[PDB]
Amino acid sequence: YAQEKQDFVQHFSQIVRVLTEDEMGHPEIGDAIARLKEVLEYNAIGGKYNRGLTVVVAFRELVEPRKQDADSLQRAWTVGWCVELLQAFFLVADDIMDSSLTRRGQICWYQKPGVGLDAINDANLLEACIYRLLKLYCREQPYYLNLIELFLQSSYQTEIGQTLDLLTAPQGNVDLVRFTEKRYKSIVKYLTAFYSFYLPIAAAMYMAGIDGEKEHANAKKILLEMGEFFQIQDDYLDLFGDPSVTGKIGTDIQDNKCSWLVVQCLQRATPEQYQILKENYGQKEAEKVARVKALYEELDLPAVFLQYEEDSYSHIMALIEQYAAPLPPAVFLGLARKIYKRRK
Amino acid sequence: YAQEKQDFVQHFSQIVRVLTEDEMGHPEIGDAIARLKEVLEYNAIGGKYNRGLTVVVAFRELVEPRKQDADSLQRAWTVGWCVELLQAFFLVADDIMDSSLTRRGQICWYQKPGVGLDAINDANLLEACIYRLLKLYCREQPYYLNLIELFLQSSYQTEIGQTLDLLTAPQGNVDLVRFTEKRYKSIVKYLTAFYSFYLPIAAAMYMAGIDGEKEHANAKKILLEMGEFFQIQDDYLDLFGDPSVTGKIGTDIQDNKCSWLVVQCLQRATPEQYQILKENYGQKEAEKVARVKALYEELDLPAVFLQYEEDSYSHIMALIEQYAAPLPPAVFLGLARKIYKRRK
Ligand SMILES: O=P(O)(O)C(O)(Cc1cccnc1)P(=O)(O)O
Ligand SMILES: O=P(O)(O)C(O)(Cc1cccnc1)P(=O)(O)O
Ligand SMILES: C=C(C)CCOP(=O)(O)OP(=O)(O)O
Ligand SMILES: C=C(C)CCOP(=O)(O)OP(=O)(O)O
Ligand SMILES: [Mg+2]
Ligand SMILES: [Mg+2]
Ligand SMILES: [Mg+2]
Ligand SMILES: [Mg+2]
Ligand SMILES: [Mg+2]
Ligand SMILES: [Mg+2]
Repeated sequence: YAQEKQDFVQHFSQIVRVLTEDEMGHPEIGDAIARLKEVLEYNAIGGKYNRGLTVVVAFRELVEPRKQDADSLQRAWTVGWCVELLQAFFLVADDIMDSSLTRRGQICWYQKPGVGLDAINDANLLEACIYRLLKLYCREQPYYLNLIELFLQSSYQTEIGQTLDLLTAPQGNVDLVRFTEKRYKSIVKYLTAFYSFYLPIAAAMYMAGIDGEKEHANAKKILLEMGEFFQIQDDYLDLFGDPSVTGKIGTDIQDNKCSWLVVQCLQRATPEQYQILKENYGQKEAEKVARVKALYEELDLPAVFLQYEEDSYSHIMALIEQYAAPLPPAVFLGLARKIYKRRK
Repeated sequence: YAQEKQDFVQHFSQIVRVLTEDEMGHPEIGDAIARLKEVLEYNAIGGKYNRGLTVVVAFRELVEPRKQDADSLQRAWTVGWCVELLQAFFLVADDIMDSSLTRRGQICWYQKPGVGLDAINDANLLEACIYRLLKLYCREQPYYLNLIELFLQSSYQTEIGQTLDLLTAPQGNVDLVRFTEKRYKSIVKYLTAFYSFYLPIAAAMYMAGIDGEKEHANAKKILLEMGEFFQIQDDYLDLFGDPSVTGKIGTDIQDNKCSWLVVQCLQRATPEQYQILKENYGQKEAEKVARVKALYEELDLPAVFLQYEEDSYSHIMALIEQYAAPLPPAVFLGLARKIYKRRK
């Protein structure tokens, strides 16, 4: 797996080179292009590259090796990097809105001295780079428009998910009544499940020439369920994770977020425990945040998570057995293995 | 002209209706859709609608009236509203980054209590709505991909212009040496000239089936020059404009912006006057901002602007005479008339 990763990261230098080549033809925007490189180098590198690697691995498993030529394989890891750019755009913006401190083992881009809210445009430039690369490498391809629409839809989906997340998590207002299982499943479906799990497999499918409605609908049933689990896992790691491993500091309690943990807490809270949560949740005070963590540990939520993860993996495996065909089960199995029991 | 405007604004209620119809099929995202309507109602309404109206007026002048059917005309004002959505996205984001107080006669969306930096996602949703409308009304059209790429390119262009603007205007740092005419022309070309003047005429050209490289290149020569003047006019109105008319408070001096006014000031400043500008520019202090305004008025920059506007209009008119053909000169003349001597 570490060999798959290294080949993918080795292509980033050319991705930057092609995206910052504009300085030759237009020396006037030289500084802007130099800032884009700085934004690319900081915000697209450091992660696990699960989405980008999924595009590359799913492409090799869906396309016949006699068809996988040098150009065809370059297009596959360029689209992989396009998904990594979509990730970069989403995270730079989300770290501002969530008032987060760290990302991928370093300070958040907006928290850097000399950046600040300029990071909003930087996030937008990262998004702009997807369509630049799609045009430079896939314009003459039959799946060109299908990939453009798939990335556009992925953006709208996450942004609607982001609207739901932000409306359920108001700063200064107690929203315990909206923290339900039905609300949670609606948020994470749009917010994470589509771009993190459906988008990479669907992009590799369109590139393989699998554009069928039924085929895409079947992959979606598995992948949207995989995405729900991945977000539940991220919600657990925000509180019970190790920041040296995760590369980020948790803010869900301070930010009044509709975390899977608070949904589970409210399902098992006594009237007394509900007031402890009402009085201490969604506030900046360290002592208040510590009080909520103590209640989660008291309701044995880390073990509730361990049981969920076991039942969830068995459900996703049952979904692979039901809907994988005619695609190789390894397509969905490889991604499932890379996220199950994850600590990063 | 006021009759052209009223018909265009009357179509906004249907634009909202089609974009917020998702609540029927998906009641789970109801609140998110309700927030999108609130974002659309606040941020896409209030302006002069020059870009949206340009798409509609240029379409009727380029397409034969026997071909202008009910569906064909609906597609024209939908693409007009798509340009107004691109404007909304840019302004919501720019008002955060510029730390502006008002927009279109009301408080900035991000300055609204309960909104704040959530406005970043709201800006992104406005951008998402362009491609939603392009898909719902122009997917079966021969110019579909051409319009998608034209809006994508318009975004990258403005965002690169925005990178240049923000890098030349650092908070806390004296950047008088970079405030040159060559730097100014580079910023506003990418930042404003492409999306505000080229994008509306080019979209109406593609819809009329005029996709020729030479035809688009010729319109670009006129329109990019028109855009340079429009930004110069906006830079003048930031200081010498009336906020009841403009609907916005100026921040260029406080924000250390490479304004056309500071470029002209530095070209006419004595060594003594240069130090007055160096000591008082780019700071929040009201007295410091007032000192810079006094120097501009002392160098007679409002009259320097009046002479520029006269020479600029004659240059753009000469460009219409050179490059309008085979397009009707009214296409470029109508837009020129709507921005020349502007106070809004
Ligand atoms: O990495 P983070 O900040 O923990 C997160 O997962 C980031 C994110 C951004 C956009 C879409 N989905 C997740 P969040 O939702 O704020 O918990
Ligand atoms: O409306 P504003 O804020 O005066 C402006 O024109 C807004 C704007 C946003 C995006 C592109 N071009 C202009 P700016 O450049 O900040 O002076
Ligand atoms: C969808 C959510 C959970 C955001 C972060 O995802 P990752 O955990 O995949 O972050 P990176 O690997 O890209 O750094
Ligand atoms: C390109 C710049 C100068 C931003 C504002 O343009 P407008 O003056 O056209 O603003 P609205 O009419 O859309 O409100
Ligand atoms: Mg976050
Ligand atoms: Mg978030
Ligand atoms: Mg999280
Ligand atoms: Mg501004
Ligand atoms: Mg600005
Ligand atoms: Mg201005």
